[PDB]
Amino acid sequence: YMESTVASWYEQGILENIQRNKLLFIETQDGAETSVALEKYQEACENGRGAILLSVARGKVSEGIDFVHHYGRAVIMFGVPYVYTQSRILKARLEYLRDQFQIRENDFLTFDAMRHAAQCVGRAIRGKTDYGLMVFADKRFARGDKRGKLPRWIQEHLTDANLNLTVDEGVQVAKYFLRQMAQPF
Amino acid sequence: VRLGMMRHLYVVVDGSRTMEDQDLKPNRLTCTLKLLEYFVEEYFDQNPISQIGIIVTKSKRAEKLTELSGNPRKHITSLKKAVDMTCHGEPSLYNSLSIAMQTLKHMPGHTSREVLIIFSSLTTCDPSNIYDLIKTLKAAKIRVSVIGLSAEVRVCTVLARETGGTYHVILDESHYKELLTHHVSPPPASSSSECSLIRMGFPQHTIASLSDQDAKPSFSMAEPGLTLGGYFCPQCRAKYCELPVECKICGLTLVSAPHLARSYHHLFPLDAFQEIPLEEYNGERFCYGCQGELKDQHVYVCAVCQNVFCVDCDVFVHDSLHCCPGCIH
Amino acid sequence: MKLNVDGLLVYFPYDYIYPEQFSYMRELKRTLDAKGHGVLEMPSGTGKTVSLLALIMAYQRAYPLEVTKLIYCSRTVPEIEKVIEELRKLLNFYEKQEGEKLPFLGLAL
Amino acid sequence: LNLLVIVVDANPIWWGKQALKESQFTLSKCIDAVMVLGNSHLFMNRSNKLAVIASHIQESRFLYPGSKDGKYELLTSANEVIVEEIKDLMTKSDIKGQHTETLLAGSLAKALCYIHRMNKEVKDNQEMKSRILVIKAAEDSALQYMNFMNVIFAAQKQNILIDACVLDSDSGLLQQACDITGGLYLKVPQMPSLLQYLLWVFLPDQDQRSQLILPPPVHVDYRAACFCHRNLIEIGYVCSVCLSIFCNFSPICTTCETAFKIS
Amino acid sequence: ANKELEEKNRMLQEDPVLFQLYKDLVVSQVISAEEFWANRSDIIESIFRTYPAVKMKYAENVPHNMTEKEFWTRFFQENSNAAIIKRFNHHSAMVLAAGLRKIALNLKKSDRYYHGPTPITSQDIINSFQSIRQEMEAYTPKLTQVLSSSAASSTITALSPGGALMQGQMVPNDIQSELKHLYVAVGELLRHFWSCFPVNTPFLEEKVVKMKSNLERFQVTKLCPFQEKIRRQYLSTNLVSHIEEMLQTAYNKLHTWQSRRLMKK
Ligand SMILES: [Zn+2]
Ligand SMILES: [Zn+2]
Ligand SMILES: [Zn+2]
Ligand SMILES: [Zn+2]
Ligand SMILES: [Zn+2]
Repeated sequence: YMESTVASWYEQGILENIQRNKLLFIETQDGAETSVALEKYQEACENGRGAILLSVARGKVSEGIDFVHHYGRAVIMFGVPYVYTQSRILKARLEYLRDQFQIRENDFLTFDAMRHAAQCVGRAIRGKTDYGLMVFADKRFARGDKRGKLPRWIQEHLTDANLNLTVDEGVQVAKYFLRQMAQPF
Repeated sequence: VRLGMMRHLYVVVDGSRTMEDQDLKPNRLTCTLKLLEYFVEEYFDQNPISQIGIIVTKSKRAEKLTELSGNPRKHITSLKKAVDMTCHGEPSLYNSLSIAMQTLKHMPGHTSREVLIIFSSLTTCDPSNIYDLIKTLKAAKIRVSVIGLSAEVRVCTVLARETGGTYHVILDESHYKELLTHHVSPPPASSSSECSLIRMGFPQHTIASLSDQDAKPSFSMAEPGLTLGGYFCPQCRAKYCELPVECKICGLTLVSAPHLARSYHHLFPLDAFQEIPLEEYNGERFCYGCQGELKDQHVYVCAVCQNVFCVDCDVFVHDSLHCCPGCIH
Repeated sequence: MKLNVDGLLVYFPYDYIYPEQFSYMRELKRTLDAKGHGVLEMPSGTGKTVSLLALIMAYQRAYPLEVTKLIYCSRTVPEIEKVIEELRKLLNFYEKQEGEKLPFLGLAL
Repeated sequence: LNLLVIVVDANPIWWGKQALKESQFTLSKCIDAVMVLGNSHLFMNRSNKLAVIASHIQESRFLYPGSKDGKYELLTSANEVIVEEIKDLMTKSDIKGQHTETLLAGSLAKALCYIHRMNKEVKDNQEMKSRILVIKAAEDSALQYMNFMNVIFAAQKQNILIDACVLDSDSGLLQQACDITGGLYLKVPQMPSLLQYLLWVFLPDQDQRSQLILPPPVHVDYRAACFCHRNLIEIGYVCSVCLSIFCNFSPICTTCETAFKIS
Repeated sequence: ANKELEEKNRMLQEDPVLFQLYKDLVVSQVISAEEFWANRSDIIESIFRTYPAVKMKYAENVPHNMTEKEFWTRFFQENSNAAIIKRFNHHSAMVLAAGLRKIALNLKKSDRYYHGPTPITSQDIINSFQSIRQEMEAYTPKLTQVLSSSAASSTITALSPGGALMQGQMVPNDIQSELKHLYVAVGELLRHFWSCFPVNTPFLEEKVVKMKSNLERFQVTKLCPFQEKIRRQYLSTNLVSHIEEMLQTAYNKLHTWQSRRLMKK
């Protein structure tokens, strides 16, 4: 899905403009490329070029890496993280939980996403009170079921006013919020 | 707290594309230039001995819009000209900072070199890594205090604190006026800062000796017509139209007594007057500062003269007059 | 920064603790007092470890027989390394407060 | 409109010396001339408003915040208020031999803020062009230089014209003051005929001052002197802290105590 | 390499003032010109630095029996899906790689400021204080006492152009240009002469240039009065004497310091 979106953007002029605004980095299955790309990514954050690291939620990079101040400032989530519904391994794991412990397939399936999504979006708040905004580019997160299964600390900050901001509307609040955090305590 | 009275400050303005965005009520570039013009004149009006020089960076290249000079009008003219600038390209801190470094490298040690980068587009495409340039700046003791716009850029954060400067982000247009005006005042001298005596020259206004006898005709020194009378130099002996201006030959600063006296009040900051809203046995209806009835429950008083001042009086006194009227007696 | 926790008095290296930490420590002590397995969540990636580590150390001193030792597991060796730094800092703070070495051992496999 | 402020320098030590000398000119006439100038000023237009300030060795007190003789009611209040107030200040005054020099810097200080107070309250629709018609009458004090210079700069930024009218003496500081802000400087030598000057030189306002012939400005000697001697010096060696004009190169300037490093 | 010749050619006609003054020092054969200087597309360019492969191809594929337009065409030209991601990482990495080249103050005397550089019995106060107190028991004498016509008339006459307190030529235009050019010439050569004059520079190598520069003052000043003579013998009006003071004052500093140097020795 990442490649398809990347290719689609590449055909249009959207991808090129993003390259102009900021450097762009992408993740691959091979670990060797991932380490080099991330190693370069850190340098870009230090410098003023910036970087946009595309990655996969299940990627070992997402779990292994930790984002701190001036690293992964704004975590962007493109789509609710769901595993493919064809891998037969999950079925025995999934359907069994329905038979034993009485968990609905959708409940665990959605729980498999919010936990996975929360894992890959809770890094920006590592420590030392370093500001950061977590934007989830999917209307599914706006559903009450997703919001409830979201961790309490993130959810309580979230409000209905900004729950379903438009792309233009979401950008404007992001700009304003960063201003407030820029000034000292 | 030691203060560096003389300072060569560069207001690096970025001609980046992001300046096109009209986040402020007028165009972002125009608002800075319009307000920066206020800063330029005010800066000279609060530090005559100092001089300023503007660098404009765009399309990954830095061009000196106006070299160091002591004439506020000359710099002001450049600002208005830049209002029509195309404003297309991408800035380069290394290019901009390097240009400032080259001209400021040869500046005298006693004067406090400073740079105020008005950063607009968060990106910084530079030919060389900027962290290396930081090492040079600290050795060159050039203070760089960025004022970011709509972004808390990381690289400039270390730039300000490592180099000694301060980092800020514009909360709004009203807050923007506050920030630049703050930088107008000379910054305190830190441990790295060193002070040294500087040669100074005081000219006297001169005119025709007696009925244009043994006159001293001359045109100017930086379409000037003949001048019957004007300022001169102890050493250049070259006519100067306006002061204060650096010698074009001696290299020794020319400046009259009043200009120096304009900077004395910095050495003598006015202690803030306690605000006591209640009357506090102040039976004088008329404000001593302005001889006007106190229409608000606010009063200010010194620790020496113990006088009474209304809101306008105290606000004015600390802001511009920089001295207590009654407490002078 | 000695904290007079409801269960006992607990030391702490950093100067201040947010209200969540108070809620964290008291809830953790309740599970320890009940001597029953449980689960809890803390937002901060860092800060919980020192609060989690500090409370266990204080509980060990009060009831050494209750708890033989602490087995604190982390996902990855690069990550677990950051934990021992937190523990190492805490011991020096506690050692300075006590002023002498105590029979306490901490190691990572 | 225009808000005039007349800073009359009524120094009893100097003015009283005239009374002892029994000279033709007296403080009473000086107040009357200034009174007339204020009355004539407000005469110019209804929107115009004025004020007055007196100077004494101790302090400065404002002299200004029916038709019995068939007079204009408003100016009548001005005539009565100033006459009553000026006599009270002169009649009652403590004696301090230590301090006798006339105070002017503080007197101006009250004016500058006063104009600022008026400038705030007045409606933004009408623009106010303030002015200060300083009328010195005695020699200035050396110790007042620093304070007096600051107020003059404050006037420049605030756009107020200091129209000095020194008489019987040329105070180099005051003539230096007026030049910075562009105010006129007239040294009347005929004290009895002082009033003819004001209605012709000072009375016309900045709006019409340019389109009018007035006495040329006097050359200003912007002298500089070392703190050693107070003598004219053309080359000064200031430091980066004191910003003080000194005589000759020294290992360390006394007013700084800085650890200057030779080179 | 003849770098100096290239620089002169670049500024030979680009800047008139710089070459106009430099030639003038040689128009009259004052001194050698050696001391003069001694003392004082984007897309291809981005690709040039962006892709080392293109740089290697360009060197190997330098135009030979081909056209630049064709070279432009060659630029743009699951297996392909992964190529774009790899190219962006490499292209982005290359772009990043290209950009990474291998005191509280205290004082003891504050009263000094209060009386800055500006320069400068007991019963008399009592006599004046009481005498003035009795002055204004009478007030509002304005009717006649404030002014008199006889005194008033004199004041107006004084305000006349011939009166007291009221004291009261652009004929040459083409001469203006000539004078401006001469003044600039003085500044260029004075600048270097005064560049190290104020500093003592008690060093053998530092002092030599001053001696050479000091001698150059005689040479440059040797020709200056000759041009003055031409201008002087026109109308003998509007004397130009300001230029002389600079030369004599420069001479006075030269001779006075020369005597001081001898005195120090
Ligand atoms: Zn000079
Ligand atoms: Zn007041
Ligand atoms: Zn006071
Ligand atoms: Zn001296
Ligand atoms: Zn000093």
